[PDB]
Amino acid sequence: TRPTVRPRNDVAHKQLSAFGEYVAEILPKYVQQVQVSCFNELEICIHPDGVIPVLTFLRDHSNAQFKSLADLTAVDIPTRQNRFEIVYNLLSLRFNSRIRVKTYTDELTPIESSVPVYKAANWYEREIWDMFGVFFANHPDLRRILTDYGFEGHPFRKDFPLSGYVELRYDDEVKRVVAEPVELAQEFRKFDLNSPWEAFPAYRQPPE
Amino acid sequence: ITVDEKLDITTITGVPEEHIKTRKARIFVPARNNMQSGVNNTKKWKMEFDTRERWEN
Amino acid sequence: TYKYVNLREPSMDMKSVTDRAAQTLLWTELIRGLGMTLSYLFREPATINYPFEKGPLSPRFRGEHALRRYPSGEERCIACKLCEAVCPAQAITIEAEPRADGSRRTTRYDIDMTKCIYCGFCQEACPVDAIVEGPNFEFSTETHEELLYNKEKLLNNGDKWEAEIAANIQADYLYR
Amino acid sequence: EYVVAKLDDLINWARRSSLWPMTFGLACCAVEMMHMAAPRYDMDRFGVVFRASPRQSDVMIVAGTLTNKMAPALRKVYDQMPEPRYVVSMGSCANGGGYYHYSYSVVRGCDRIVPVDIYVPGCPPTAEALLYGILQLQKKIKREKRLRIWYR
Amino acid sequence: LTLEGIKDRVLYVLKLYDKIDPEKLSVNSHFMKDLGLDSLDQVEIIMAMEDEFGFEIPDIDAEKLMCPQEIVDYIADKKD
Amino acid sequence: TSVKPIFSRDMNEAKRRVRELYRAWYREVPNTVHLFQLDISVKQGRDKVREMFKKNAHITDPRVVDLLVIKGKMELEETIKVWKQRTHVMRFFHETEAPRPKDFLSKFYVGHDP
Amino acid sequence: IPHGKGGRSSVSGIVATVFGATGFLGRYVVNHLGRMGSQVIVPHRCEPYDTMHLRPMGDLGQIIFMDWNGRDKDSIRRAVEHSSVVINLVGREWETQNFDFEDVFVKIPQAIAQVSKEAGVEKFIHISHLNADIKSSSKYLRSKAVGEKEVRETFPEATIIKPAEIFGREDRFLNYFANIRWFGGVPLISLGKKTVKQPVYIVDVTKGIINAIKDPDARGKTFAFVGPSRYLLFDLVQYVFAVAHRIGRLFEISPFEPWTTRDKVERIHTTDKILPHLPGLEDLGVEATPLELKAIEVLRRHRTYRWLSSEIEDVQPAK
Ligand SMILES: NC(=O)c1ccc[n+]([C@@H]2O[C@H](COP(=O)([O-])OP(=O)(O)OC[C@H]3O[C@@H](n4cnc5c(N)ncnc54)[C@H](OP(=O)(O)O)[C@@H]3O)[C@@H](O)[C@H]2O)c1
Ligand code: SF4
Ligand code: SF4
Ligand code: SF4
Repeated sequence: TRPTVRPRNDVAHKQLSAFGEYVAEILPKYVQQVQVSCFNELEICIHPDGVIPVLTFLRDHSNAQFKSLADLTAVDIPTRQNRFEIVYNLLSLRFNSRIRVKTYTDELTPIESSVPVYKAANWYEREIWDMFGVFFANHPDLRRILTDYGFEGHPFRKDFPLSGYVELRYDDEVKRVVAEPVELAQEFRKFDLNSPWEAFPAYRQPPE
Repeated sequence: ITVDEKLDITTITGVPEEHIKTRKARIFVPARNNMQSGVNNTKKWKMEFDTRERWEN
Repeated sequence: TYKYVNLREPSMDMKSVTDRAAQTLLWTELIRGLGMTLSYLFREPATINYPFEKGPLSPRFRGEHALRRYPSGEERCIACKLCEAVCPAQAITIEAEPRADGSRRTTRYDIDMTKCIYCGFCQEACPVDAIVEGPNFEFSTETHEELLYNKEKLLNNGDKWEAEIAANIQADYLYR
Repeated sequence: EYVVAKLDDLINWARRSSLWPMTFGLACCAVEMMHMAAPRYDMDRFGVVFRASPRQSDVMIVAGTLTNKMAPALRKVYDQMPEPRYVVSMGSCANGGGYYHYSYSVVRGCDRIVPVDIYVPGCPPTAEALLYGILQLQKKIKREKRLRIWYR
Repeated sequence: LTLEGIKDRVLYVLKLYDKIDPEKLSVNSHFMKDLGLDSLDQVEIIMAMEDEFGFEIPDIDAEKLMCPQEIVDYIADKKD
Repeated sequence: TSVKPIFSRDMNEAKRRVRELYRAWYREVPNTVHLFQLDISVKQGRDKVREMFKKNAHITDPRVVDLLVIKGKMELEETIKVWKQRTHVMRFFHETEAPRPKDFLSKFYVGHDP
Repeated sequence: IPHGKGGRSSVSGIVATVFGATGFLGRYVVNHLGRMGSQVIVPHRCEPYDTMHLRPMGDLGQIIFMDWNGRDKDSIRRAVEHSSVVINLVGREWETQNFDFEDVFVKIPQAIAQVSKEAGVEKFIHISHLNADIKSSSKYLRSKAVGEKEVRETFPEATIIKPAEIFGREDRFLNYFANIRWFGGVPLISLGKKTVKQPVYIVDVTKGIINAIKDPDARGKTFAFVGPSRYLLFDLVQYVFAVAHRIGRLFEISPFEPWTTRDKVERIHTTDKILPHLPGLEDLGVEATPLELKAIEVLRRHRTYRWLSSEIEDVQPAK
């Protein structure tokens, strides 16, 4: 197995079992699930209530530093019945580790800004309001970044047909650059790649 | 805490345009392309809409 | 490990501080380089005198397209619909339909030359080894009605030089 | 009678022999424009001096990708240029948009916004098929301003 | 500062809009158990009596007016 | 449904709100109409504002009526300032676009199966 | 056969041809065929580069250019052979130092009323003017009403059109005024009597054609183009100074393209409102457009900001 297969390492997988055992111990009002990614990373499934609270515990302590906020992001899943998702991602400079914090939501239910905890979620929260539509309350500012001034669709979610709904073109009949509905010169062919037989037995979905 | 229970059937409005009421979506289990016997392309209930005209350019 | 830069202290003694007061007030620095390191113009210029001289390349270069044919010609392409299906940009467009004898070939083959992103993914998927990125940067015509190519633009553009192409692959094909 | 058609061996040789191109950096293609004004292939001093202000130019150049929010800007700039103006797009993204051609926030093609003249085709055109694309535009003035006054 | 100040200004305005009230300039008009319009429309009337004559109505006031009585009166005790 | 509302509570403070920013629009249409150096009849600018606010009329719910606002509260930032150049505005009033039939027999001679 | 929706990159089954279609009017029609889909073959006379400002008009592979002279009976026969409808806007103002101008409303509109009739065009069209009357006036205004007589002989189906004095954006009609910074405004001829004509706004005329372009059932039956209300005053020349607050040319400059101390001064005051019985507009409608509102746009001068314009006109009388 050795030559071409990535050699594993156990030690990293013993501790991040422990150190994550007990952050389901000392904040049970919030944390509803925790696990260990086979590559030695953690995922803490947290109710939407604690967001400002939990980080603040992760913000300072002598057993968990997690000062460096690296990557806020999102994922949007239909047939999850609460659409979107957040994923915070935080590096603790002293202890050399990554621990990610997953919090679900919907469009209508607001989520509360993390901005006083870290000042680097200032932009990453302005963006998401543009793309997916999640609305972060009590945010020192909320505006439009990455997108034009016209997009009323909030694209990256799964209902926006790739080409947006209005192509643009300039005409000299007056003196503006105006917007006419999208008319392509090629279909954007849809290929179909998904092959049968279920090559993965381990992930086998429940028998049903 | 402001829990404020109520019941209003969830709906959302304004983001798409006229394609709200014009169309009819469909929810169906894919049928297994029959040229091969692999049974794993089943098992997820997708949805896909009506088809409107494609013309020639 | 580490290093520490810009951590130093002035010496503070009258053997030194003249050396820093013979500098501010007499400009003993600042004429050191740009009184000199500028001139230093006496080196031979480096210019490729363009309309005539030209610069280096390598046998793996990418550029204008072609379709070869064997000895007495078969239009080497068999229309197996691959160089179409790995194409990131989706430039390629292919329509086969059985030729009279019954050997299959193409009808429409169109590489758009605006969309093509110059991968080197369509040189490397063709099993019968037809379609090949040429090494000539001949390009730049004045109308976008043009760069779209048909089949029977390509073949010529790939029979205009096959003395260029057929002698590169036989340098390069031993590596991959 | 014949003096006019001999006069256009002056004015139609003046406008082709000094060009003051604007450039638009936007995307990858800008760097393979720079190397046209770096000393290898030396753009200037072959008759075309490089960038000036918007007002003083002749041939604007579009590199890069044109999103929605950049269209209202271009259209405006193309106007202010003086008369003898042209538009030479380059790169696979001013021709119908590289890829991104199916995206939501990219205008498709930049011919749609302005009356473009000469084209060039590929992520970065190789800093060569640029100049080859101009020695098209210095040969695309064979036109005569005779035979508008002097026929009709 | 006269009750001929605030009854003159008010009563012509309500006529001046092109919409519903046809000389109901009687000072009582009670708005939609009375004459009737859309709630948003009643919220239009409030503004033009402020740019005119000077005023605000910042507050829940405009919700209770319901009649050129109260508006005159709420103006009456306001200015003088 | 149990989730915290955004600003409003039920329908009143909400429908005090939509009444409100109306005026910020209604009081400022025209200062722009001289500012962009765009020429239109200033009353058009007061028809569209009132053409839009009457549009979404059937809304049954808070947190929707607050959602739309958060959009509407924004625009007054850009427009009352200049972050648009004439051509993000005028796109509201569609000058160039040829009319749609919307009737029956005018369709049947042009276009398949809408 | 029409497909899909009329946005762009569509079909809608009509070809066309538009002769002329460089100067003010023709540019502004084709722009309405570079939208609903077409095949608009626009030829042009001498101008290689003056036709470019047009090209982002049809999508791709729609409009297509040719070259022609027009006194050669072939140049009109090589294009039109494939066509459906063909309109004609051709002709201009002042007599050329080359074209003697006499039959360029007679021979030219017939020279293209050559094989077009033969070759099987249909719904052929031509232009007239509201004021052209075969009685004696006006040296330019004449020869135009000859086409209504002389040319109508050929192609019994025309639906030849009769509009008024039009005001566009770049147009030269209402723009001869306000260019009149000069020893002073002197009306024509120093009289405030018969101004003004029916000033319809250029959109409605160019929306008339494409409304008759497949109408159906208007062929042979000519129409004339209503103005707005109603006739107008002298104030129109004051109105200019009310708001204004007081192709292929050359390299340097031309020799003569003047104000023409000739028909030009008397062509503008010829007025002659004419027969109502022509259908002529709402039937081909639905369009009519005013003046007071649409005359700020085309007029922008050295204030460029202030307007504050309250002043209007009755009709005025004879109304
Ligand atoms: N309906 C109205 O309100 C109105 C008002 C005034 C005049 N007209 C007449 O109706 C039409 C409107 O013309 P316009 O507004 O566009 O002004 P225009 O300046 O006359 O435009 C005509 C264009 O066609 C060209 N041209 C002139 N004679 C030509 C010929 N025999 N063959 C081909 N091209 C010729 C002209 O110069 P080039 O040859 O270089 O192209 C010009 O480019 C004209 O016929 C005009 O005389 C109509
Ligand atoms: S070259 Fe290879 S890929 Fe391109 S068509 Fe012929 S076979 Fe299919
Ligand atoms: S060249 Fe690059 S882009 Fe053009 S087809 Fe082959 S791979 Fe796709
Ligand atoms: S490829 Fe597309 S992106 Fe890369 S440079 Fe050429 S144009 Fe800019």
